[PDB]
Amino acid sequence: RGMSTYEKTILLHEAAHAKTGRSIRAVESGAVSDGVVYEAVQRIKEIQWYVKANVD
Amino acid sequence: ESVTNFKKQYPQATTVQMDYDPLTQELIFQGVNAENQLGTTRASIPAADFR
Amino acid sequence: KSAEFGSRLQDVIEARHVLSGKYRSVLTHLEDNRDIGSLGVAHRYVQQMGQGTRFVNGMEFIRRGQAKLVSGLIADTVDDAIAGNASAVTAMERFGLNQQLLDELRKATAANPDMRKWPDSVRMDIEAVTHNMADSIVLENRLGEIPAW
Repeated sequence: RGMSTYEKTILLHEAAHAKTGRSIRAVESGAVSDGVVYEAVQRIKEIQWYVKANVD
Repeated sequence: ESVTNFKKQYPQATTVQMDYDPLTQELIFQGVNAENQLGTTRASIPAADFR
Repeated sequence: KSAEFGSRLQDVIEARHVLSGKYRSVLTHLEDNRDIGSLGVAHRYVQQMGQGTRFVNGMEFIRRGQAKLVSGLIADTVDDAIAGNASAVTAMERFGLNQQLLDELRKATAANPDMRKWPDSVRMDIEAVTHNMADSIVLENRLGEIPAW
């Protein structure tokens, strides 16, 4: 309650880093082959590779 | 609901098999063929929402 | 039979470019970082075959057979790209090559064709490029299919 409206939106913006908890699980064999997330990680890694040649 | 969705996604599947994965608390569906052979279709559902 | 390709297929079967020398990093990474569950064929037969030890004991043999073939294929298709085959270069770059690495690789290979190992200047880049490729093929090829690229 003792926070301005602007700050408490940055609080959610930084909480959007939840990916790290999920990027790790797809590097370790925690999310073995579960769809959706397993495919999203692969097609983010593909884009990561692409930018090097053309432009962890 | 889960069975209807699974059959809607994969019309070619004739039979369905169910299995439980204790390590991640997960329920798994998979299509099966004769001669105890298994297909390529698969699905996953957490136990919390089922309960 | 063709003299244009038979020699290279023989080398890929015999694993002569993979067991020692430049490219053994790929075989080391694949050998002791994956399990029988990665074959795909393991799932398709766990119930016809008697689900016992004779299944798991046998599947390791097939793992260690397949890893060498995959590594040999990668090793062949990298040297082909360095040779000049444009169609291979435009597929190599899918995993991160760029003119800077390729120019230096071509320069290095010309000075000394023996190359028991890569130079320290460019080791850590081409090494990572190959490892990215090795992972992708295992995922798309599970069913026994030819990926589009």
